[PDB]
Parts: sequence; C-alpha cells; structure tokens
Amino acid sequence: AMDYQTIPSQGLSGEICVPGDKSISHRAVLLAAIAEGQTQVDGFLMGADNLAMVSALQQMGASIQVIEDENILVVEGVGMTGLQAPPEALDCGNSGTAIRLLSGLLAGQPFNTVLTGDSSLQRRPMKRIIDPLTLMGAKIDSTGNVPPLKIYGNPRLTGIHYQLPMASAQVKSCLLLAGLYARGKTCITEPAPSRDHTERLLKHFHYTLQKDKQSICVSGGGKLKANDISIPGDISSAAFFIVAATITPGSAIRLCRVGVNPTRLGVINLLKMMGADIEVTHYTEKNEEPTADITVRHARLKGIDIPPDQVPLTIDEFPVLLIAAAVAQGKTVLRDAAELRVKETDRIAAMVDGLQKLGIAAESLPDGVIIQGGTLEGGEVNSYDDHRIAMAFAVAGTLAKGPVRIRNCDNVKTSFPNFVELANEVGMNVKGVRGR
Ligand SMILES: O=C(O)C1=C[C@@H](OP(=O)(O)O)[C@@H](O)[C@H](O)C1
Ligand SMILES: [K+]
Repeated sequence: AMDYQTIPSQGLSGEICVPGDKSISHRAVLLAAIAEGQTQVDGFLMGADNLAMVSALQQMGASIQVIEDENILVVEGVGMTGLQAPPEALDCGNSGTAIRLLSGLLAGQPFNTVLTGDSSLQRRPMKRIIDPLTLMGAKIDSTGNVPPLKIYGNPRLTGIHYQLPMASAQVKSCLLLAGLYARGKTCITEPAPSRDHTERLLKHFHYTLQKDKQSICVSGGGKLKANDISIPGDISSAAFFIVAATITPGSAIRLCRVGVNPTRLGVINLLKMMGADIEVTHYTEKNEEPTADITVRHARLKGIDIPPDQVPLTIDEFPVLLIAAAVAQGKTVLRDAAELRVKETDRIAAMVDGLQKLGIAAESLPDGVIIQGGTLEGGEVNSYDDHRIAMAFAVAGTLAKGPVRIRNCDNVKTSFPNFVELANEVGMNVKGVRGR
C-alpha cells in the first residue's frame, strides 16, 4: 500500500502536457477494434482503466498493438462481426466506462459474456443500462442491479427511441453502440447535454449520425472505417493543476494541448465565476476535438451557488473544485449533484470527511454540499480508493498549513499514471510513501 504525503507549495511554475483523455481513449480503442482497416491512436492514455479495456477487447480477438512509452496503439480492425467469444469473465478493474460501454457493444453479439471488476466497480449502478438494453431485446442477468453482468448476446436487437432519465454519457454511449447492431433506428433524447465524445468518434469513423432536436440517432448495420486518431490531453487531469495554481500564491503555469470540449468545460466556467485567472488560447481541432493551451495565474476566490446546468459539465471535477471552495471567501453551495454518490466512491461523503478532517466547515446534502470558505490545516485524509479524491487532497496540500497525508493512492494510476512526477515538476510537493 502506498500513500501520498505533501508539504505546502511556494508557487507552481512551468509548462506541462497532461497525458491523454480517458473518456476519448476508451471510445477510440473500442471503435477501432471493430472498424475495418488499420487505426493509429496517438495520445492514448496508458492508465489501468484504459489498459483494462484494451485487455478485454483482446480477450475477444481484437488485434491491438500497445506501444506504451509513446502512448500509441496500432489497431488492426476486425470489422463489426470479427469478435470472438471470450473464454473468461471480462475484468474491467475500476473502470465504469468500460463495463457500461462494453455492455452496449456485447448485447448484439452472437455469443455470451460475463463482465465484472473490482470491489468499487461491483457497487456501481447498472439498472440505467440494463433496462433500455432490455427494451431493445437484450437478456442480462445480475443480482441487485450491480456487476457482475451476464449477457446472453442477441444478434437481433431492434432499435428503440429513448429518453435518458439522468444526464449520463455512459448510458447514451452504451445505447448507441448497441444501436450499431440493432435492426432500424436508435434515438437517444438527452434533456441536459452530456459529454459527446461518442458522437464525434462515430462521425470520425464515417458512420452517419443525425442531430434532430435534443435527439441523436443511428441505424444498425452500418460499417466503421479506420481513421487515425490523435487524443488531446484530459482536462480532468488538467483540472488538478488548474486549481492548484489558482489557490497557491506566486503561481503561473501553461498547460499544453488540453482538450477543451464545451461539454467538459465545467470547472473553468465555474472557477471563472469564482474570480479565477484562466486564459484559453491556441485553439486547434484534431479529429473533431477542440484542443487549446491553458494559462493559469494565482487569484483570490469567492464562494458561489453553482448553477445547476454546469453540474453535468463538471461532474468529475467536483472533488478538486470543492478544494477551491474551501479556500474561497464566503459560502459555496452545490445542488442537483446526487450522481456524485454513485461514482468510484460516494464523492460527496469522501469530500465532506476529508475537508472536515482538514479544518473546513463542510456540510452534506443529499444532492450536494455546503462549504464555508476557510483555512486548510495539515492532517490526514482517506482517499476511499478513489483517484480523484486522492488527487484533490494532494492539491489541497499545496495551501494547507502543514503536511497532508493522503491514505491509499494506488488507484491514481487508473487515470493519471504520472501524476506525482508532473506535480513535482511544476512545484507541487507530493511524494509516494509506504501505507498500512
Ligand atoms: O462517458 C464517460 O466517459 C464518462 C461520463 C461520466 O459518467 P456518467 O455517465 O455516470 O455520468 C463520468 O463521470 C465518467 O467518469 C466518464
Ligand atoms: K474509474
């Protein structure tokens, strides 16, 4: 077992490239696997989650070459129908995105699959996918609507028209994947926009798609065409440094080549409301995906009523955003964020606990949190095995009055394998030490 241990920072400095986008990586290798022809993937995120997806695809006869130190996959497509029946259960480790997306992929296969993962994965909710898949003709067994899932593939799904009841991109993605195998039209209606990476990669792989109103549709039985993909940096990964530089005096940093999808821009929009100093420049577009350079300077913050339309666009950044709230002047309130409770861990409970442990008055609500802006002390917090709780409290350590001990950090590598190295390079202080 490994812990992080911080000491305060005298200012972040420098220019860094965060590594690849986790969400786009999962979609990119999945689609390339069943495409026709050879897809080269740059910027692929080499973490435990994306690698678990790579493994699962290989269990089913995908032809994937992994060049770890360059962040490159070379994928030799097997076509829509080229997958083979895996002999064992697919272990998705800690990755929610992998189990929910694979389920959509696997539902229309002419074979059977067991999908499972770690302790945390085994508590994450699956009704949200089981139900609409089932309306398309899937059979999926589970106890208590959590993994493991046993999927009795049906190569004769029929498309549905379906409204998301929570703003979930995984659910939307799961269903479009199934949609490519179903007879007729599949249409997802989404009341509140969620991350649209799947949509973009379909267009990229020259599967036609159609926006309608709030709706997006595909028809089953089209063909996916190989096309090289270059993955921009994960702005979720950049979010830790964006905060860290915001709250640490004397900080000024440039973050190169980060993805700036507006459906992912939450944390920047919200920090800006709070008074932060954040410049977005040099806009590109490689492979449908907006990419830009982000400059961050130390600024003093003010508490906000987080407007609830930003919740979907910030869902992964609330752990680190709440560190910002803790050291703002005044009160911050988060509402309509109950989704935070069903993540890798319950993120509202995890953040209330560690913030209190570090001297912050923070109060839980069933769908959010009330934070009273204050002063971070040193002490000890628990990560609850959640990568982003670990990384948020490593950020907190930059301003905290004394050292911060963050217990159990091995799952940081699920989304950010070089976090410590990049944190130290720009002037945070974070070190791996033995745990218990
Ligand atoms: O589709 C994706 O890549 C993701 C969407 C979100 O999940 P929900 O669909 O549960 O909102 C997010 O929290 C997750 O980390 C990654
Ligand atoms: K995860």
